[PDB]
Amino acid sequence: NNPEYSSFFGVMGASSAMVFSAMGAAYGTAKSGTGIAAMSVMRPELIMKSIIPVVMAGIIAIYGLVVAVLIANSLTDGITLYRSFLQLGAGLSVGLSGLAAGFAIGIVGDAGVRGTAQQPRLFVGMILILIFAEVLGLYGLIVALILSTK
Amino acid sequence: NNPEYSSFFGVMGASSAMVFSAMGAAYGTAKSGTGIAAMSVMRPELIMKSIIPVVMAGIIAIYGLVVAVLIANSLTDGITLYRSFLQLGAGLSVGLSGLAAGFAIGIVGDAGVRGTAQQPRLFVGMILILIFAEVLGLYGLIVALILSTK
Amino acid sequence: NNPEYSSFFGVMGASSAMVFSAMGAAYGTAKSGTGIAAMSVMRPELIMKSIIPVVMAGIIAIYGLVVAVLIANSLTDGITLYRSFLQLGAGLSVGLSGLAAGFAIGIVGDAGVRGTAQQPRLFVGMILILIFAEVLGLYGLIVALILSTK
Amino acid sequence: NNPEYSSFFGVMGASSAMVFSAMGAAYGTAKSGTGIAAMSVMRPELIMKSIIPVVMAGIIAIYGLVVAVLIANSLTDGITLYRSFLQLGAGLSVGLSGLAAGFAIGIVGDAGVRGTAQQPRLFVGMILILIFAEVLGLYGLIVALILSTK
Amino acid sequence: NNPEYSSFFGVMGASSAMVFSAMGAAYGTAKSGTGIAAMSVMRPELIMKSIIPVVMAGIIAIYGLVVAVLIANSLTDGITLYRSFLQLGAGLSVGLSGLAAGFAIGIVGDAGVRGTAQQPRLFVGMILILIFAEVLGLYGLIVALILSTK
Amino acid sequence: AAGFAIGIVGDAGVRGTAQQPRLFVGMILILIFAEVLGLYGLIVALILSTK
Amino acid sequence: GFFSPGIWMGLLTTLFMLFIFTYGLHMILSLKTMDRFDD
Amino acid sequence: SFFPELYFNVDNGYLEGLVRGLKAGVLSQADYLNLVQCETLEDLKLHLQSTDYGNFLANEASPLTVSVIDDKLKEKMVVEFRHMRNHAYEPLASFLDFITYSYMIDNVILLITGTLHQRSIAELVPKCHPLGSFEQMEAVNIAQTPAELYNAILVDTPLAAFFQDCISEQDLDEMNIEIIRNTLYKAYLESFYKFCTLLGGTTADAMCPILEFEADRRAFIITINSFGTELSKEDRAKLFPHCGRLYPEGLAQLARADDYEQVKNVADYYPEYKLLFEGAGSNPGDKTLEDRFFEHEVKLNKLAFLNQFHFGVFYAFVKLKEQECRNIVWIAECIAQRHRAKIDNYIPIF
Amino acid sequence: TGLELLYLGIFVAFWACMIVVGICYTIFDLGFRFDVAWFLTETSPFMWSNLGIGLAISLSVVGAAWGIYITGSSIIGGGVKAPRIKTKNLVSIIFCEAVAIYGIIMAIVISNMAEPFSATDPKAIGHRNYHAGYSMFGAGLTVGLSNLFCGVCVGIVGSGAALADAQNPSLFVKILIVEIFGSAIGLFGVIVAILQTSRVKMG
Ligand SMILES: CCCCCCCCCCCCCCCCCC(=O)OC[C@H](COP(=O)([O-])OCC[N+](C)(C)C)OC(=O)CCCCCCCCCCCCCCCCC
Ligand SMILES: CCCCCCCCCCCCCCCCCC(=O)OC[C@H](COP(=O)([O-])OCC[N+](C)(C)C)OC(=O)CCCCCCCCCCCCCCCCC
Ligand SMILES: CCCCCCCCCCCCCCCCCC(=O)OC[C@H](COP(=O)([O-])OCC[N+](C)(C)C)OC(=O)CCCCCCCCCCCCCCCCC
Ligand SMILES: CCCCCCCCCCCCCCCCCC(=O)OC[C@H](COP(=O)([O-])OCC[N+](C)(C)C)OC(=O)CCCCCCCCCCCCCCCCC
Ligand SMILES: CCCCCCCCCCCCCCCCCCCC(=O)O[C@H](COC(=O)CCCCCCCCCCCCCC)COP(=O)(O)OCCN
Ligand SMILES: CCCCCCCCCCCCCCCCCCCC(=O)O[C@H](COC(=O)CCCCCCCCCCCCCC)COP(=O)(O)OCCN
Ligand SMILES: CCCCCCCCCCCCCCCCCCCC(=O)O[C@H](COC(=O)CCCCCCCCCCCCCC)COP(=O)(O)OCCN
Ligand SMILES: CC(C)CCC[C@@H](C)[C@H]1CC[C@H]2[C@@H]3CC=C4C[C@@H](O)CC[C@]4(C)[C@H]3CC[C@]12C
Ligand SMILES: CC(C)CCC[C@@H](C)[C@H]1CC[C@H]2[C@@H]3CC=C4C[C@@H](O)CC[C@]4(C)[C@H]3CC[C@]12C
Ligand SMILES: CC(C)CCC[C@@H](C)[C@H]1CC[C@H]2[C@@H]3CC=C4C[C@@H](O)CC[C@]4(C)[C@H]3CC[C@]12C
Ligand SMILES: CC(C)CCC[C@@H](C)[C@H]1CC[C@H]2[C@@H]3CC=C4C[C@@H](O)CC[C@]4(C)[C@H]3CC[C@]12C
Ligand SMILES: CC(C)CCC[C@@H](C)[C@H]1CC[C@H]2[C@@H]3CC=C4C[C@@H](O)CC[C@]4(C)[C@H]3CC[C@]12C
Ligand SMILES: CC(C)CCC[C@@H](C)[C@H]1CC[C@H]2[C@@H]3CC=C4C[C@@H](O)CC[C@]4(C)[C@H]3CC[C@]12C
Ligand SMILES: CC(C)CCC[C@@H](C)[C@H]1CC[C@H]2[C@@H]3CC=C4C[C@@H](O)CC[C@]4(C)[C@H]3CC[C@]12C
Ligand SMILES: CC(C)CCC[C@@H](C)[C@H]1CC[C@H]2[C@@H]3CC=C4C[C@@H](O)CC[C@]4(C)[C@H]3CC[C@]12C
Ligand SMILES: CC(C)CCC[C@@H](C)[C@H]1CC[C@H]2[C@@H]3CC=C4C[C@@H](O)CC[C@]4(C)[C@H]3CC[C@]12C
Repeated sequence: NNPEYSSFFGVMGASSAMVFSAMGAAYGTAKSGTGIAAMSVMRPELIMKSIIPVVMAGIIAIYGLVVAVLIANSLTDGITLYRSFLQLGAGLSVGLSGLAAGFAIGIVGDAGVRGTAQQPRLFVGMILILIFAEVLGLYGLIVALILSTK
Repeated sequence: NNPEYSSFFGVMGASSAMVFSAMGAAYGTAKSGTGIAAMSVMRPELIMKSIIPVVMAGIIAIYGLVVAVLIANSLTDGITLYRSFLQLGAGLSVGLSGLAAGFAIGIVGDAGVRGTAQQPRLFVGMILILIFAEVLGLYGLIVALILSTK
Repeated sequence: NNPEYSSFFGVMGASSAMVFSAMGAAYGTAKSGTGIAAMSVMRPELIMKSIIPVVMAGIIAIYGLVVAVLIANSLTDGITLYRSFLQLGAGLSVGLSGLAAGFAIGIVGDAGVRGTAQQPRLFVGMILILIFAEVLGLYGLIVALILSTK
Repeated sequence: NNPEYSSFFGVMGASSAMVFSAMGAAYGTAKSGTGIAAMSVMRPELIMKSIIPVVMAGIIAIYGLVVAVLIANSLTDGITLYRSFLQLGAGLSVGLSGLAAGFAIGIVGDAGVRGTAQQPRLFVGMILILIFAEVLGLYGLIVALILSTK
Repeated sequence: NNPEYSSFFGVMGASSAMVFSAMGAAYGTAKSGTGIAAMSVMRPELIMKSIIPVVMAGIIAIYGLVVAVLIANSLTDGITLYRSFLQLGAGLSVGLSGLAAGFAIGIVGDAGVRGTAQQPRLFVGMILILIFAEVLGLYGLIVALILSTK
Repeated sequence: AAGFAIGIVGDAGVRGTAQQPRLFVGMILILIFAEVLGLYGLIVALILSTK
Repeated sequence: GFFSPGIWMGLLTTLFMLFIFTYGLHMILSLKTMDRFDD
Repeated sequence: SFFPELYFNVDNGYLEGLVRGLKAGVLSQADYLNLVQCETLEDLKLHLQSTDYGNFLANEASPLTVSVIDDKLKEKMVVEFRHMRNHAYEPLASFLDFITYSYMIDNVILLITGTLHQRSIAELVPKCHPLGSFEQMEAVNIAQTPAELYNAILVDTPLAAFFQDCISEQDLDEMNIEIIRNTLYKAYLESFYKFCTLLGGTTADAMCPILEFEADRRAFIITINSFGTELSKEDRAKLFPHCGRLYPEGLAQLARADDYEQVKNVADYYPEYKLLFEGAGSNPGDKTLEDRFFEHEVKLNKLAFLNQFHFGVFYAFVKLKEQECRNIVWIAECIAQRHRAKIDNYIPIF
Repeated sequence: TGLELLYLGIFVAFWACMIVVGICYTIFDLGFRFDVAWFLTETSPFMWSNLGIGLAISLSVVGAAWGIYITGSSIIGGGVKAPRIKTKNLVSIIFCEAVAIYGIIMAIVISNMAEPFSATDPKAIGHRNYHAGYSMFGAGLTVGLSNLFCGVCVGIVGSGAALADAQNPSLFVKILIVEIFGSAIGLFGVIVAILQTSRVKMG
């Protein structure tokens, strides 16, 4: 009855939600780790306090995993092509929004840890900027849920 | 009656609305965070007063989220090809308008915060220029809402 | 009653699962090896302690191999297009998530070993960041298993 | 009977195995050799020890050759589309995994040889990292054999 | 009987055998002339001896011309696809082989003209390398003569 | 291709002949070798077109 | 159709030749002339 | 990776081989010992004739002098470098020009110093370093006008880019020549590091360490020498190149530094420099900080020869031959002054 | 980076076009038009076979020339101060040219398997001829690309060996082992091409 190519777009949604979120979280983690290593030479005591960027980057991958698992569970043999489009759109939204959020978190956290190596008062501002760069992935997750659950 | 692929462009509209808006907001947040990290070393007491560009980028992302959720709530299985194209156009409009607005916000916020670290009077000018960049995403949202509700 | 090109997507899933995971593991191992070599001239005693990033990249490659063999054993002559697409999605998910995790592990391991030559305390922070980077690939593996064992 | 074009994909599988594993082995040998030759003017007695990464790259070439021979012996003008796809996937897996392992072995071996010129203790660490990079090509061979024999 | 387009591949093979050989010989002539001009300002007596690489580039061009003339004299109205593609293969062989041989001759001659300017003994070594570089294009011509007369 | 060769060779030769007057004949010979490439192109073009 | 068998064969042949010509043109455009001459 | 292996030798392979051959002619430890064992400058020349140097000093007058030997070594290196530059292409040409900017900086400093003191620029020319010769005629026959000279530098000199650090030509008479020189050198080193990074590949990998160490040593020595002077900390911090590994808070701690103990504490955070500062006893009879930094610089320039497909070989060779010429001049000085006790202070190479 | 910008733009545009074209064909139910069977089948086996022979020879020669210039530049540069390089390190050039010799040998072996059909209908052309064209193309790709990579690798290693010999005579004898290992790859490619075209028969 339904087209046989709908499961392809469904799995594309799942794999995108996972892959792009993983790429964003990986970029965030890599940039934040580079910054942490650079800053810890002179200010070792802040090595742990300067790990918030990495946790906030992993939260993006957790968003992507949530959407990917939702899509993978919703997958079945006879999903209408419209449902497959819904799942693909949810996956793309979560994945690419998380990728952008990972870019922002990586840059913000790198700059913030480097600055906090010199100015302790910048930590709260860095945390707020990281929250503002994380709500982007949160919005992507919200849209992905709204599309998938429909 | 309606083609079975009509909802593809609607889901793409929702996904674009969220993704490109998130990309613009993420670029704005990253640039503004780099500027704040650079300035805070010499002028730390201006971090809270300087967080504004990140808030503007967040507002752009909120525009994108509004349009994406509207499209995802107006997306139905029997979606006419005309309405699917309307929703795709609304999504692209808001997404790319927010992307441009986020680029403007990032550049202007970085430059303005760096300058305000040296010239206090530049703060009000920075706010004016940021509002002028924000109204671009506002216009994108206007057009996207018009197209979606049409 | 199924296309004879159906197995193409599943075979590409297995091939991608191995290939992209291997590319990410190769990037991680190569970058971490360059870092270890650079830092070993001055601080030889830290080579074995600092070989951790290579181990983590190898674990990423093992994730890829696990999913690849799972797909290869799930393959069949009359594999429905649905199962073939599921295996393609799982393969892309694991391969590219492992690729992102391998990039993150490469950058973080390079920076971590180079810094730990200078800052001994940074070792544990580097281990935490590497754990997050590995967790990205673990998420990819989880999604790939969910997709490939439906 | 089977399609007239079925053997195309098995042919390309054997070719891809050989070509990409050859690319990886060639890069590994070239990088390691340009490292060894440059180093040996400084530490002439390390040439025979440092030849090892070249041998690992040759082993990558060997894996590619093995899988290519398997495919080229199991490939007939009337092989099912399924078997042709399996051989294409096995070829891609072995070839690209060997490519990644060859790149990793070249980078790691060159860096480690240069460091060993400066730090004799690093030889064992270099061998460990080279084994870890070689195990990637070994994984690729395992998956390729599973696919080609299946 | 035969397709009206069958002669296209043979015509293009002749055109390629001419054009790519001409490009390779032009590169050889240009690089060798650059080397000779750089050298001559100090050693005017070596211009005639050092004009050899230009002559070998001309020989590459001559091989290209020979194969192009053969194919162009073999083209006929009823040229079958078999002959047409044989001539296409011969043209590709000659053209690309002459291209690469001309590149090698140009580079080696530009190096060796300057080298012989400094060290007179290097002239014979430069000639020895150049003859190999030229017989590469000769091998191309040999394969072309095999093919276009298969 | 012959134009590329003639440009490179002639520019280098005319700039180096200001230094060494004896490079004029070498430049002329190299330019002849570059021009015969265009002449070979012309020969093949004639053989084809007037076929 | 958008393509026919003859168009496909011609396009692939012209694509290989375009790759070869692009490689050659790249290596030619990479040619550089000396900016100085020995005293 | 950039894969320079594929295309480096297309343009720069012959020069790579040539410069490596030239480097193979730098005196080894055995040759340095042989030269050290001499008794007179004539015997120094005699022993040196067996090395790659050959008969570079046979023509000159029998009563050899340290000045004559030094000028001949300088002339030989200038000739070799000029030959390489003349045979180099665009990217390597720019690399070698960047190498020469270092001496062009000192030459322009000499020109402005003489002009502000109303001395003929043509008469200042002979004292300039050959590798930084101002062949341009816009900066000649200036009529002893600093404004005209500044315009000439801006219009017809590669230092126009670095002279935008200043604000006007009045800066020439306002700021001290040492501050002008070091600001110019900071700008030049930053631009050189940027160019090497843009080149990327093995060039960046093998060259950025050398420029980074240059920046760090410049920071350390400027701090250690500006302690007793009127050079304020704010104006001193402007002279630290930002290429070094001290850029985050390291240069800041140095700027706040007010004593050699504080400079050493700053250097402690970086082990590579920690060892140099620990070995720099600085008391009579043992290696000084400058000597330790010379040893490290020579080590880095030697490690630059373990990479293959990179331009850093040429900078390393130029610096190593500069060090070798300095070593030979020092040995000649020890021979002439009969101070054989310190004759081992030369930094060996290879 | 103008030319690389042009190549990157062409690549990105082509693959974006391919992505959207595939999405369109799948979604609009026009997949039956994307007849890869018809492509591979109507496309004449002669095209594949002769492209394969041409690649086998041309790419082998390309790698041989690449390596020869890579190593000859270094040989001649080093020999300005130590001319013994020219006499000793010609072995690297010899290997780089043995690559092209393998190329021509495999071109001959592949070309020996060609033969006309006298048919145009795919059912008449048959599995034997279609697979013959495909396998000759694949063998040409294998030999040509393996030879290209082996020649480039041997050239890089030989430039390194020549530079190292310019400074110490007793190093080339030990560094030639890397050249031998790099050479083995061309032999592997030749063996695989021969295996591929072992049971190949056009006619
Ligand atoms: C910029 C660099 C220079 C260019 C280099 C790259 C060139 C790429 C080569 C392009 C040729 C692609 C094949 C064309 C045929 C397939 C078309 C297709 O699928 O549609 C017809 C197919 C099949 O059509 P059909 O079979 O129903 O039509 C009847 C059959 N004919 C026409 C032959 C009689 O599907 C459709 O009908 C879709 C209709 C809409 C068209 C959608 C085309 C996709 C591309 C549109 C957007 C452009 C993408 C680029 C974005 C911007 C740049 C990044
Ligand atoms: C030395 C190499 C130089 C570099 C490479 C450049 C070579 C360019 C050669 C010309 C293009 C050929 C393309 C493939 C078609 C070959 C012909 C063929 O087999 O067709 C027979 C076919 C036979 O038809 P058929 O039987 O296959 O079709 C089926 C039946 N019908 C047609 C009824 C449906 O007919 C044609 O002529 C096909 C049309 C092909 C048109 C291709 C467009 C080419 C555009 C030229 C490039 C752009 C020019 C402008 C440049 C601007 C300035 C830079
Ligand atoms: C950000 C980029 C901007 C977005 C647009 C990108 C350019 C795409 C437009 C290319 C020009 C083609 C216009 C239509 C031409 C007429 C085709 C035709 O006759 O259609 C018949 C085709 C095929 O025939 P059919 O399906 O109508 O007929 C029925 C066929 N059966 C029975 C088999 C089912 O279908 C249509 O009617 C298509 C109508 C809409 C086509 C619009 C273009 C498709 C591509 C849109 C973009 C895809 C990406 C979206 C997400 C992007 C987010 C960044
Ligand atoms: C950039 C790197 C490369 C990857 C992207 C591009 C890959 C493909 C490029 C080549 C050209 C397009 C190929 C497909 C052509 C259409 C084939 C066709 O219609 O048959 C389909 C076939 C058959 O279609 P059918 O209509 O016969 O359906 C079967 C019906 N029965 C069983 C009754 C016969 O089935 C599929 O749907 C196969 C899936 C592949 C087609 C879709 C291509 C996807 C292109 C990439 C976009 C992915 C979407 C998600 C984006 C995010 C990704 C992470
Ligand atoms: C100006 C310069 C000179 C001119 C330019 C020459 C060089 C450029 C040409 C290169 C090719 C570019 C275009 C590629 C198109 C890809 C496929 C398009 C999809 C499509 O609609 O094709 C269908 C057929 O394709 C199929 O059956 C699918 C076959 C796809 C094979 C693609 C292989 C080559 C390109 C990609 C790989 C490149 C690497 C080299 C191999 C059409 O169907 P229809 O309606 O016509 O069908 C009729 C009977 N069903
Ligand atoms: C990025 C935005 C989106 C773009 C999408 C559109 C598609 C891409 C088109 C290019 C878009 C960017 C603009 C680039 C312009 C061309 C490249 C730079 C200029 C140029 O070509 O000139 C020089 C080469 O000479 C020449 O002019 C020779 C070029 C002509 C050769 C034509 C043969 C190639 C045919 C294509 C098929 C081959 C495919 C291969 C994959 C290169 O200058 P430089 O870099 O040395 O100096 C630095 C500055 N130019
Ligand atoms: C996330 C990224 C995207 C990943 C998804 C994969 C994308 C792959 C791109 C290729 C296109 C998608 C593959 C599926 C579509 C295949 C074409 C189906 C259309 C169709 O009905 O064609 C049949 C023939 O196809 C056939 O029998 C063809 C079988 C082979 C199809 C696969 C070949 C793709 C090219 C692989 C090249 C690999 C190169 C490796 C170096 C009909 O034929 P019929 O027998 O019913 O005829 C009846 C005539 N009366
Ligand atoms: C460390 C932090 C990020 C962990 C928090 C993860 C949160 C955001 C995740 C974990 C599990 C998720 C839930 C899992 C399943 C569903 C059911 C679905 O129909 C609506 C969304 C909903 C209710 C998800 C909302 C988001 C969720 C609660
Ligand atoms: C790292 C941790 C703390 C973050 C949260 C991850 C876990 C708890 C998330 C990721 C995927 C999620 C699942 C996604 C989809 C479904 C199907 C739905 O019908 C019920 C909830 C359920 C089963 C979710 C439960 C929570 C879940 C398992
Ligand atoms: C409260 C803020 C911080 C948002 C965090 C929670 C977000 C990510 C999630 C958690 C549970 C989600 C809701 C769960 C179920 C549904 C029903 C569905 O038919 C439409 C979407 C809707 C209404 C979801 C919207 C998004 C949602 C509210
Ligand atoms: C801080 C951020 C999350 C703000 C998000 C924007 C809010 C205000 C927007 C986004 C989507 C919007 C909803 C979209 C659709 C509907 C359904 C309609 O029948 C009543 C209003 C309601 C329920 C809207 C209320 C406002 C809304 C929730
Ligand atoms: C933040 C604000 C200023 C931006 C959005 C502008 C407001 C005023 C615009 C955007 C889209 C508009 C809607 C678009 C379409 C329709 C349908 C029409 O039959 C009645 C008016 C109505 C419902 C419009 C009301 C005004 C509207 C909501
Ligand atoms: C140390 C060696 C074994 C390699 C390391 C990876 C090993 C542990 C991996 C590679 C492939 C994996 C197997 C792949 C497929 C299956 C089928 C599944 O239904 C049960 C698990 C099982 C049997 C896996 C067990 C773990 C496994 C054997
Ligand atoms: C922290 C630990 C548990 C994570 C590492 C182990 C992961 C990879 C394992 C542990 C339990 C596993 C799940 C257990 C059972 C199933 C049911 C099956 O139908 C789909 C896969 C799924 C849903 C598995 C996915 C992978 C999984 C989550
Ligand atoms: C390890 C590499 C270098 C190869 C050297 C060992 C060779 C002889 C071994 C290793 C793996 C082996 C293959 C592993 C799997 C199978 C499937 C089995 O049902 C038949 C034999 C076959 C096809 C084996 C053939 C021989 C083989 C290729
Ligand atoms: C031999 C050395 C290199 C150790 C590495 C193991 C590799 C080369 C080989 C040796 C034995 C092989 C296995 C032997 C038997 C089979 C069964 C067959 O149905 C699928 C392949 C499979 C599962 C092989 C996979 C690859 C394998 C594990």
